[PDB]
Amino acid sequence: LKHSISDYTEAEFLEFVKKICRAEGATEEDDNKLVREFERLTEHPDGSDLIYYPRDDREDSPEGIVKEIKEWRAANGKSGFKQGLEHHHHHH
Amino acid sequence: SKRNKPGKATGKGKPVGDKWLDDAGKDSGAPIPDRIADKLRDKEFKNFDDFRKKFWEEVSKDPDLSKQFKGSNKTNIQKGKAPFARKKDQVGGRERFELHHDKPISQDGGVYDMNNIRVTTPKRHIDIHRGK
Ligand SMILES: [Ca+2]
Ligand SMILES: [Zn+2]
Repeated sequence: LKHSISDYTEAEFLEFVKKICRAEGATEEDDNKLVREFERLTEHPDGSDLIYYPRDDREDSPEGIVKEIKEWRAANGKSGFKQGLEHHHHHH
Repeated sequence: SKRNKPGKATGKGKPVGDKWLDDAGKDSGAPIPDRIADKLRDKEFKNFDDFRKKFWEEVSKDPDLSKQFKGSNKTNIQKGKAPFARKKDQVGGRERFELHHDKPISQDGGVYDMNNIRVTTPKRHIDIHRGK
């Protein structure tokens, strides 16, 4: 989804962070545009430093970035991710 | 325009230690490391953007420079993209470290002269050119 980070499920926001971390944009500006959007969506004060200059005591990975954002938003009373389909039960 | 012509890298870099881009936000910025310049010297580049891409690739191959970047920045330099500067050192629309010519190209500073090239933060490249 597109307006808010709360329009993305956690899986969809992780796919977005994965994409930035792969650094495969055809030009730098293509990936810079993803980074600016990441800063807009997270609203996190550290901005791109979460991606490129991570704190040593969590994991330097797209999953680590997504966890630190999740926890900061929860801690700060901001809306979190959209609920996904992970909890749905299939019959057998 | 002069950055769009081909040329050959010449000149000597400088000794660099374990805090290479700590210099990039001060004075004229950080030097090309001397062992990097050794690897690029007398190679032909099609334009300055070619040199820039090959420069960051060379940095990626130097374990003592590579270790100064975290994982996403290491991925960028292996792909020949410039690394991102720290958020405090960026300018709107200018997030990555920039190559600056100490004697400017407009002042006949050498485009591929590796004694003349510096790695700067976006804030510092701007502040060099407005006399700060
Ligand atoms: Ca540059
Ligand atoms: Zn300059």
